[PDB]
Amino acid sequence: WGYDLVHSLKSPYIDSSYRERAEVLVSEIKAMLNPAITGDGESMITPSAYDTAWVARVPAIDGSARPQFPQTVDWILKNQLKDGSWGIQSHFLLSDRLLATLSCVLVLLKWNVGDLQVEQGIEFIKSNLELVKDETDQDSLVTDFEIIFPSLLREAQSLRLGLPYDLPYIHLLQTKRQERLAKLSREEIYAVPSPLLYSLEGIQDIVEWERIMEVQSQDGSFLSSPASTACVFMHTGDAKCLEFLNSVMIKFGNFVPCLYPVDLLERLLIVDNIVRLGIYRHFEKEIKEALDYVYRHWNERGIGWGRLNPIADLETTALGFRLLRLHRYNVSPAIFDNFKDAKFICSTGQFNKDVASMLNLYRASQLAFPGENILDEAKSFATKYLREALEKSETSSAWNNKQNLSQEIKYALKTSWHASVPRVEAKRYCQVYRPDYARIAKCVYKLPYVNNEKFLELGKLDFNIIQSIHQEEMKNVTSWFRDSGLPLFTFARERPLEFYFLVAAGTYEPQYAKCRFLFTKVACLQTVLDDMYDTYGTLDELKLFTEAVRRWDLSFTENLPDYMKLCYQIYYDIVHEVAWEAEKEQGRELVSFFRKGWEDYLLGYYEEAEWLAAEYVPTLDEYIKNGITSIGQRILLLSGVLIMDGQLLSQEALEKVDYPGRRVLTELNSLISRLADDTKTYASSIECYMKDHPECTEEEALDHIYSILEPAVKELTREFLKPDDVPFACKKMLFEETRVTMVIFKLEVKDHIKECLIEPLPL
Ligand SMILES: [Cl-]
Repeated sequence: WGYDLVHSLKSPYIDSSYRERAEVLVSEIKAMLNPAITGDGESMITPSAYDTAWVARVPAIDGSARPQFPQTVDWILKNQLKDGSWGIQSHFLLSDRLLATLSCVLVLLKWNVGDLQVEQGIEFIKSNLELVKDETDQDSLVTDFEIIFPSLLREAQSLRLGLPYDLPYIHLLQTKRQERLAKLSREEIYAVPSPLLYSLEGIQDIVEWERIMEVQSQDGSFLSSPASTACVFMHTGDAKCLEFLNSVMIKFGNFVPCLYPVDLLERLLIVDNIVRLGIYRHFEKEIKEALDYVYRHWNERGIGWGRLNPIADLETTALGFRLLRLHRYNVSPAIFDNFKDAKFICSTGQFNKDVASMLNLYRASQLAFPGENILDEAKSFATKYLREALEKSETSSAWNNKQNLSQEIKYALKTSWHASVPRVEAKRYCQVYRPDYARIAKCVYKLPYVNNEKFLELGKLDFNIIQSIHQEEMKNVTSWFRDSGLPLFTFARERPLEFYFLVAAGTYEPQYAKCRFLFTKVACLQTVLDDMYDTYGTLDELKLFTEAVRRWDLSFTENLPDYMKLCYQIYYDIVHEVAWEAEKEQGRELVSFFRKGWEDYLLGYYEEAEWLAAEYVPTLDEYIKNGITSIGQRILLLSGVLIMDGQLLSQEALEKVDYPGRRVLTELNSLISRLADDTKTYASSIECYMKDHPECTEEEALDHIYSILEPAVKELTREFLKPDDVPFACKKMLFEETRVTMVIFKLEVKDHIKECLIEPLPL
């Protein structure tokens, strides 16, 4: 590192024009999202050729021999792909094409039209069916393919279409249909809404249409599926079914999607992606509007992808729980009881949906507050589920490989939400986010409001702008450092950038330059004080230094060794500079408060020094007591949090996050830092406990230190997210410093500096 490999950086994105471009992107994104969150253009989703064909089957309600929705037939006739299939051209999935194409072929035949589209579709189905040698070739399956396709193929067979009904793969599908059906409770279908309502068109022989209405959605759909609803309508003539088909046609014009609406899931996927790309600070108003709406529909029974689903959806529910809690809404994890039996279920529907559900459960579980056992249990289950998912052949299908599913899953399992570097996570996500991401349900589909070029464009640009601003700040940091006198203390390693990284990688916003700078000065001072108290420097010297600390008198340093006279002078300057800035920002007297903090820190350290000089091993209690004040995280954290531009902290408000002796944010951070440090390194908490408990072994002692950490981490999360009248930026600054610390204590300190501060994203 050093002055050199820093003043050599040429921050290209520092120019005001880049930030101005970012603001145009922000404004375009707001305009793009408006219909989805405040307008009526919600649920923007691509066509389903398959569902459109089912809707096209509905005969005119006036009894004439034509479709009730002739525009759907027109759509079908006009949207066949070059290869004779129907579907999304950008993404080829066999089961999707197969299903949609046969669906379209059969409806064209019904109305005796599109004779040429029909012979091209048949050719495609027959051609592609013969490329499948075994199962490992079938690729990822759209929802309920094994059930629907054989029965569609039986329909074709009665019409005597030139399809290869005898292929082994076909027989295997019937076998798989028979095995899913065997385990189906038929009586339950009519009483309790289930996932099979999404595909009634595939089990027409089984369903008693006269009893199926008790489980119809309030909007008249069957589990939000147009195909499935169309089918029920053709058997029952039920008016609410028709109203639902009408509302979807009115909305889309001449086609239908495979799910409607998707108002809850879509809103949550937009927020999720904005948050993960690191660009959330530009969209506070939109995120609130999105989540407020989700919250309105949040209920004890969970939520589906749409607000009128008669059953909850784990994917949407787990995603909603996490985002809502993350944004300080009051949500209870008892919500996850809805997905239990007797323990959890899942692993029932189509693969990608199941994996997505467990990924979201895994992530949601990490946001646990104290005493939320159900979340510890959810984590356990999701982990096992996902570990097992990697061992499955489906995970390596051509489709999932194209999207790097296994990578995503592995990354999720090795990634702790608490032990994460926020700037680094955003940078990585900018590298994984796909503007043209395709999802799977009854057919392949996209949500353009969630996955688009603009998100990524802003994601990359905003990241680079922020980073270049930090590069300039690092120039000031290293210039200050070298004229500060601190490099003269050769018994201590120079780490100015490592400390800058610690605050900047979480508290990155441009307005908090001063907070980052002062935090960095204080951490630089501290590393020298640390090495002085525990390594360099005798007890008698330290007793003198500690006395001068009590005596805030520069003139008193005459009694100190030379190296200490200088140390005191630099220390005294830094303390009062921080204090002056804090008084400036806060409008209150704070020099007394800071002096009190520094003396507790350094008196705590002298005590540790005495213990060492005496080969004294404290009890665990007195070690903890001493260690959380002696580690000096508290005075370091105050040196940043009290100088955040525009963030006002009265004494009362400050006491809610900083109060020695209480389990508030600064105390928990101190505690977590001390103990996470001992557990990484291993005069420690381990050895203290083993003195306290002569019979206990080492691994017992360690496990006990973890038994102290895990609850502390949960308390930290609650204190952070808790609604209160403390400026959230302050609370977030304390929390993020803890998270970056937790990353540090789980040669790569430098690798993180490179990724985060040095190298830009390619544009
Ligand atoms: Cl994709």
